[PDB]
Amino acid sequence: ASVQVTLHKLLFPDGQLPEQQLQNYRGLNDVTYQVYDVTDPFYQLRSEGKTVQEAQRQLAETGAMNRKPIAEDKTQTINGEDGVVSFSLASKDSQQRDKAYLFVEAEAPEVVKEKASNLVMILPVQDPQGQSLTHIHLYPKNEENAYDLPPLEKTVLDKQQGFNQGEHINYQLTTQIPANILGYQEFRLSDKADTTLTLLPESIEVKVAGKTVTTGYTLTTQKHGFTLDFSIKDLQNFANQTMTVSYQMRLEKTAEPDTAINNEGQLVTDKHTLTKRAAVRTGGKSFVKVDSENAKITLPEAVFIVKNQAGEYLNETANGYRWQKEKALAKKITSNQAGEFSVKGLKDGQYFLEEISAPKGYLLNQTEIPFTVEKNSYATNGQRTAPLHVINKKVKESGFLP
Ligand code: NA
Ligand code: NA
Ligand code: NA
Ligand code: NA
Repeated sequence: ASVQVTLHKLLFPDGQLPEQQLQNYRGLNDVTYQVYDVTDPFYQLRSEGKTVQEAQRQLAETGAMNRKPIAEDKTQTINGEDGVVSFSLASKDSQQRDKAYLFVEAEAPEVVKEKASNLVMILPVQDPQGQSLTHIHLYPKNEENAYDLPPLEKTVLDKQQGFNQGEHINYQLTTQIPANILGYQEFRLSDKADTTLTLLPESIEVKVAGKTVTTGYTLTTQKHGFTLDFSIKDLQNFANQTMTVSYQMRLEKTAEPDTAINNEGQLVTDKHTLTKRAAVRTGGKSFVKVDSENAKITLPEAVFIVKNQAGEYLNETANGYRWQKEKALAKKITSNQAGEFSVKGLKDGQYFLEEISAPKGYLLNQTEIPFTVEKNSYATNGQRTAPLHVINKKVKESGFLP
């Protein structure tokens, strides 16, 4: 003749166990309980004059010492209830005496700060009306460690020189999967960027500890951002580990130099929304074509191409700029009616103008003209930075000889 004893292990947040004083607990798996038969010491104490309660409290303290447990099992999910473990136990002994059992929480997950007290059960267990129960339900209560809300970092890789229009910019969102992640009901990472950044959808990789995360999320992408929705149950595998989301965005040709181009990362849980900003920039340089004798004389129709230190030529593609070796594919910049022209959408560096076509009445000089792109070489908060003078030498004493 047996009793079934079911333990429903509960976990409460730090400082929130009911003794410490709604819907703020969860079942906890992987808690090992041992059961000890304490029938003998129970009846000894009773014969010695101790009350039932007195003996039970003593047994709770000393009953496991020098006694091998008669059963051992772990809590697990049973019928969609987490933290369950059940034991089938004899009601009576050889002498026909109602038995007594001690339940000890032997080992428990890292999240537990304080284990449940030992439970001593003296059979028969009765309802308030004195009817013996065959199925007995206990609710041992664990206290959880204090844990922070998960952090967020948005990071742009190698961003100190800015970026060329067209360049594939590498980003990372980093967070820490908390130890108490099973306590959460929602975990979402998202990126949203200015319209001057276009997301490369196939670039999105989720890694934990350097290994790719295969499943456990949904992904939704737009032109300028995305959303990762994570299964809470599947995050448990990554508890206490760093998760890194890698992706790329292309900087578009609409990207103005010396403007903050913004993105915003977001971590959304049921508890809080955390937001992190990052920014990238591109660079430019303004020029004015002038006469070598009178700088107030500005010259239209001067035509230039742009070279880098390797001698490669700036080419314009559909989606940005590229450094290539064919001079025929070089983008052509032409001085306008006020002699003005600019180069926009370059990362910091040393570049050169090469004149390919001179204004009417001026000498062609093909000598490379050095210029520097750096923060604020184009503008400062909307205000344009003064143009570099490019001097042209007039055809010398023209109209004197045929
Ligand atoms: Na937490
Ligand atoms: Na990347
Ligand atoms: Na997309
Ligand atoms: Na400028």
